[PDB]
Amino acid sequence: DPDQLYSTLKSILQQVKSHQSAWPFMEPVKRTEAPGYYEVIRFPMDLKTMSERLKNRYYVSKKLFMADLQRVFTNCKEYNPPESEYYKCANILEKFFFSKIKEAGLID
Ligand SMILES: Cn1c(=O)ccc2ccccc21
Repeated sequence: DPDQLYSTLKSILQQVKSHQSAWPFMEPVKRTEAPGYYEVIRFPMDLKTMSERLKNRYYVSKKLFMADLQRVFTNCKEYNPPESEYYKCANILEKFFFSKIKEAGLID
């Protein structure tokens, strides 16, 4: 029951990471790569951090997992212009993400 959710989330998270539009979100944004990012974005999130949280048994509900992944997308859309490559990847990956949640039948 805790293990089933874990399996499902791990599978979903791994598929998101393997996706060709995930590259911007793989790791914490680097300061050398992004002007005053950490002054603008107060709740940073990335897929590496999500993998640890998953490993650390943080994701006890669907809701917590969704909030973190959704935050990856909303941070990107707050920081970046709408026709930036980064914004485009976020929306592509978000579509993919929601497809995978629905395929898994995942609910709270
Ligand atoms: C996700 N993201 C941003 O949202 C903004 C800058 C940036 C730079 C390098 C890598 C990822 C980045």
